[PDB]
Amino acid sequence: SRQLVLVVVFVALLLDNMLFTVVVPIVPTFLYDMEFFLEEEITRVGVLFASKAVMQLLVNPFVGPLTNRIGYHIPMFAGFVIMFLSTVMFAFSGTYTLLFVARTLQGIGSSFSSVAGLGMLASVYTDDHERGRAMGTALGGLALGLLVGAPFGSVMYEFVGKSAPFLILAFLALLDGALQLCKGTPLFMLLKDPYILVAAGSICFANMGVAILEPTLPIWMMQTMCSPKWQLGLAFLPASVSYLIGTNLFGVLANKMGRWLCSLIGMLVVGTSLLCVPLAHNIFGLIGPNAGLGLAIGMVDSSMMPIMGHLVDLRHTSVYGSVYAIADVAFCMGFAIGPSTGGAIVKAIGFPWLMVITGVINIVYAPLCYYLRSPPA
Amino acid sequence: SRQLVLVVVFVALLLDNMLFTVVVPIVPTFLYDEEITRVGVLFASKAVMQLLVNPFVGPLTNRIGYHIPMFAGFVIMFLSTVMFAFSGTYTLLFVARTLQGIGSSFSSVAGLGMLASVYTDDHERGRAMGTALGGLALGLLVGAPFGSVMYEFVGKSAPFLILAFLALLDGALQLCILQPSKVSPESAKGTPLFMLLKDPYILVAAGSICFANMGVAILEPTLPIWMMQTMCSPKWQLGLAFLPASVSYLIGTNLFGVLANKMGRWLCSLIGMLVVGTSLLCVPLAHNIFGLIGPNAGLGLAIGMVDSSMMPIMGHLVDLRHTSVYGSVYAIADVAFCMGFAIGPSTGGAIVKAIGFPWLMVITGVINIVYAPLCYYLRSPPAK
Ligand SMILES: COC(=O)[C@H]1[C@H]2C[C@@H]3c4[nH]c5cc(OC)ccc5c4CCN3C[C@H]2C[C@@H](OC(=O)c2cc(OC)c(OC)c(OC)c2)[C@@H]1OC
Ligand SMILES: NCCc1c[nH]c2ccc(O)cc12
Repeated sequence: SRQLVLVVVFVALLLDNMLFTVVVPIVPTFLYDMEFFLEEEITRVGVLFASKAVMQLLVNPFVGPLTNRIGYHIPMFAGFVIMFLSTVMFAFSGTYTLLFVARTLQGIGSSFSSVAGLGMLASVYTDDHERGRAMGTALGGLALGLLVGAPFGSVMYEFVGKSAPFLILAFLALLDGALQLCKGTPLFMLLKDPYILVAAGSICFANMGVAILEPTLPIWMMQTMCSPKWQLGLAFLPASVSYLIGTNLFGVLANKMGRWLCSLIGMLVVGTSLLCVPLAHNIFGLIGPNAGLGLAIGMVDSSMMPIMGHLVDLRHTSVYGSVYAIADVAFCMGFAIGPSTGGAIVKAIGFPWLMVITGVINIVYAPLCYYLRSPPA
Repeated sequence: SRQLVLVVVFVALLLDNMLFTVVVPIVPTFLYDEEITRVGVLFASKAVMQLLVNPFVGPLTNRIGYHIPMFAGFVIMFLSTVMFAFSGTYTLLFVARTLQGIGSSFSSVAGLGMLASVYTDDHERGRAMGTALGGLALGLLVGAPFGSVMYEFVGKSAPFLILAFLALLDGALQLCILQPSKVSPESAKGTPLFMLLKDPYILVAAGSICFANMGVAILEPTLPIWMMQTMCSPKWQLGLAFLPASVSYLIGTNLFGVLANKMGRWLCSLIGMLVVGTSLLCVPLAHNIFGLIGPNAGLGLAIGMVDSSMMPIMGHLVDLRHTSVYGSVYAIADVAFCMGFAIGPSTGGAIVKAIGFPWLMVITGVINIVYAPLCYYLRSPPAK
């Protein structure tokens, strides 16, 4: 039924973001467990975190003709196979080499599942009005999975073991497939104008703060904070709660006070939050700056997503998910460059210099948002 | 007696800054009985001369104390206001403005130095400067309408005669409290100024003050011309358009002088520079007078934040690194103030005719924004 595809797409996006967030506080702690010095391993940790983003990067365009040739269900189903294999590989992983392959399959399955499920949702709903509601429900499921995943893996590692949240995620995925078992202006012309490129760089630089924080904040915590091993994923809860509050709030506020002002203020608070992050000497210090950073990224997304839609609509022709490809290129850009470059930058210089560099980059990029106010064509 | 030094500087900056803004709506209307440029050179005569006397005023405070410079500032302000009251031509009004400049330089350097010296606790010192800047904000707030209504009703010399009487009362108060009759040299030999320009920290703080006050100082000469060119506003609203900046500057300087210590000086300066840059960014987007109360109030709050944060941070730096002599650093701060006040009004029309007002606002705002993260350098400067 029409509701069935909605529930399977909701579950798929939920589990995908859950895997993304659950991999975060397990890898550094798993690395700590075996060697029983992370400055030498941090660069490969960053590469292992960016592998999914880079593989997704090379795999986005190929799904396009593949969707047309063989429909939408089969790419949706194969996404299941890849993420189920990635989940079982994550739980049984004992070697770094296996984990890199699992991250690569995670990227493949995430790209396949996202594109195929969004296309299937577009195909099923042809009423021209409920499509937006269905997309909103799917994105709400994405945000909810983002909120839930980190407390899942962090709490359920030292309490009921290491293979627990991956096995439970695989079981929930198996419930997903049982439910599912029963245009123009290409993106490489839409990157041809300075306005859309500035907006994409805006979203990429806004998300690069959390992208660079994810590989390095847990290792920073075990090196100075001495926090308990169950608290690492809990230490990112402000970045999700404040993100949800900010994204809901600024959306009504955004149009009254201008989208460009929202984006500029969001980048300013992103830079300030990243600067204020490396001074905390205990976990309660991180709640302020991390909550501010989450609210900032929520403001930036809620201001720049409609401005990207307006920019695509006013000059070019957009589709149901034409804005999807541009933003995801920024997200994969950040999650491939920030994690990869971050290991080298923390090996060469300290983590505080990394945070200062990212904050300064956001601050200097902040004045460029004037370019988007009333653009012409 | 530690509190009685704050009330003196509270009234010294009140009267001297009163004559700065009262003369603004009284000189070009009086002279009327290329011409705009000669009028604008009147205003910047204080700003140019005060910049040069400042390097000779700062080190002078070391060798004679702080009382005599403030007494001389009282005398010079008395002479400047009296000469303003009677002079009725350009060459007679230029010397009066330069005299007001020299008096303002004396009063500002001596007052900020004596507040820094008598207030030793850093959090406690962060409050005297805030209230003194509040008195300054109230002075520039009441200066313009005072001169306007006095010139409309009671005459031209009367707003300057009353200022002379208040200056006489200020001199009596100074002779009662401070006793400026002897030259007292500071026991500690203060550091030379040109070593202090080799400190990155002092240069960054002075640059922050200079860029914020350049942002405020560029706006005042250039805003009313753009107003008449674009919105076609009646003349009576011109001075009222800048009132929220003064009001917000007073409120912000009091409030953030209270909390700059709890919230953090570097974060206060950074947020203030960011908000002043953003406010100048949205200033040339106003399509009527009602759109300017917001950004102007934000600009005033930003400048009050940056001023209350960086005003005691200079004393903090000079105590953490250099010797405990405060004349030179606050002389540099007043130099930054006067440099911003000097580049603005003489070159405002030239820059507007060259590139345009919105591009000037964009340039100043982007300069403030990119200079903002350099204030993170002031988080914890190492000691000697
Ligand atoms: C991880 O997986 C993601 O990459 C998602 C998130 C990335 C990032 C993040 N990661 C964290 C990990 C944490 O634990 C350590 C803690 C906090 C965070 C935060 C806080 C900040 N944050 C944002 C998250 C949001 C998701 O993006 C969308 O919701 C979205 C919205 C849209 O418009 C409504 C779109 O347009 C239709 C769209 O498609 C282009 C996507 C985004 O991509 C799917
Ligand atoms: N130093 C405070 C700058 C300033 C704030 N408000 C003002 C009003 C008028 C003026 O000439 C200057 C100002």
